[PDB]
Amino acid sequence: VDELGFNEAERQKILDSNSSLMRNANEVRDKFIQNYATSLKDSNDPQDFLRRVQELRINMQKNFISFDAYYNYLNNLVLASYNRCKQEKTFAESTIKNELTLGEFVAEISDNFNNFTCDEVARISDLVASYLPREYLPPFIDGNMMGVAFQILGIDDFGKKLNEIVQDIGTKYIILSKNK
Repeated sequence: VDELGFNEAERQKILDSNSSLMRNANEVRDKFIQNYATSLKDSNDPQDFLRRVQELRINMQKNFISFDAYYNYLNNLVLASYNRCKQEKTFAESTIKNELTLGEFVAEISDNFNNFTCDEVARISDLVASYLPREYLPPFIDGNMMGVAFQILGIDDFGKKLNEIVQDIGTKYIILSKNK
């Protein structure tokens, strides 16, 4: 049937189904940045920058900013995607007699799983990274002080957690793609 291969329509269903955790994420980021992080640009010096980055983190906590939610959004999405492809995968192996044709569908299904999930993790990864707004960074800041700011703002730690999710996508890809 033509409802196999983890279709754009099936993919879109998992986006809308799971879209609540992401509601207004860019407007929230934009507004938080505008109200608390523009002054980073006026930092006097490297440690005054980091002092302002600490205060930014404190303002993030006081405003209940939380990356943990995006963590859950991705897990839910990945799971839901896995659950759809696994079902598709079964119904193809229950419905499709030519082994090579079945490969067609097993490869399409898992390749779209790998790509749909990995792109949503990158989108979320890019959004979380933007809470250290590049456009308000003082001209004297290097990659190393950005590194520390990433760590003080919670971004570095979110990255780790995002890495575990990409790792599970990779294992779910293994499962879903299991040769014929």
